[PDB]
Amino acid sequence: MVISINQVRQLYVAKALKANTAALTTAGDIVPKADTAKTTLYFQSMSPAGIVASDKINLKHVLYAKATPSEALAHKLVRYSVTLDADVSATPVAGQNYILRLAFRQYIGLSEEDQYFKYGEVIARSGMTASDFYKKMAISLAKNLENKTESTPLVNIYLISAAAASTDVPVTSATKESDLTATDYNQIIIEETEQPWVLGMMPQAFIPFTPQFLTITVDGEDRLWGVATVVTPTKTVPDGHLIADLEYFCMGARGDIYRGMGYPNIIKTTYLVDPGAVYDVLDIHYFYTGSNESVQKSEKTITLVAVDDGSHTAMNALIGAINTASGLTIATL
Amino acid sequence: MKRVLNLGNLSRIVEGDPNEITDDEILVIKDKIIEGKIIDIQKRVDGKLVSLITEKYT
Repeated sequence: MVISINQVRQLYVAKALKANTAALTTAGDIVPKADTAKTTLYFQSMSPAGIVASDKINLKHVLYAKATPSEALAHKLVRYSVTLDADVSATPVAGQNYILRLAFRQYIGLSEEDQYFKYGEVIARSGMTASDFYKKMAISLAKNLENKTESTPLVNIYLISAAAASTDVPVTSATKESDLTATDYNQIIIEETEQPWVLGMMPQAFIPFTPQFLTITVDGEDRLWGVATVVTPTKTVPDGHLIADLEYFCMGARGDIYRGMGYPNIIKTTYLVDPGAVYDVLDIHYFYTGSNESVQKSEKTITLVAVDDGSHTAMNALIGAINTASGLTIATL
Repeated sequence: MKRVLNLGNLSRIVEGDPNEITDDEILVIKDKIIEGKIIDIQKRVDGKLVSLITEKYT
């Protein structure tokens, strides 16, 4: 997860807020320090290897300072709703191959020229009601998607009974028609997947898809048999991994930039972000100017991250202390 | 036993929209619920699209 920096970006984790530097005992403790006036701002950050302190911010040269509510970083899993097109026919027509084409973008590569396609097949029979078609279609999708010898997990198939309308029922390549017993299956849902993630190696990413349909011959003409709707999602990624990869990257601006390259001959760096939690982020921008001829600026970003208990309590405590010690008015969350 | 119509009049047995069926062509309406069965054979007479199968009751 390499990012772009305005001449630098630094990160410090706030696992606990203290009043003085004589109280920085644990390896996440932080405290904002500033003059009795308002001339410089810096933070005393307790590292796993002793106290440290951020760069010194000239408060005449603070450009912007703003926090985030920890929900602007969650990625909602793109959810779809497949259905028979009533216009063509509200039921399958016997003797027709109701194929479905799952077009995938951002497959192994990172561009969209990198595409991948996965199909489903359902040959309709006489008396094949709609629920049975969705059942057999979902199963064909699962089977063709998750063959035990298929590396990447691409999508999660689901089904919804018109009775519930909310509780989506899963469909795996291990699922059997015997397990799907209802008869009022209204539609087929398809959803994204949290691809595998590795700290510093494999960034948080997703494979976008769109269900594309194939033509069938209804009374006399070739027509698409379904409808691919983009319904509102219900599942998110909790932002834990973005911050972890952010710290991993932003602690090389403050230390070992090799992070394992010459393996036996490396430095071991500790990280205080728990990937599995959810964080609210504070970010400060500023710059440094020199004297007579050295007027050029050097803009900088000092970044903080706290833990979101759902009420933005810790980040609010930070902002309170920073504004009390700096005269700033960073808006609370 | 012999063929029912010259292939010229059989090549005009089509499968489509009832609104686009003129004369010099016969229409077949395939059945959906049933695979091979047919619903009706139709032939236009005076703008109306009438059936050639005689209605049969109990």
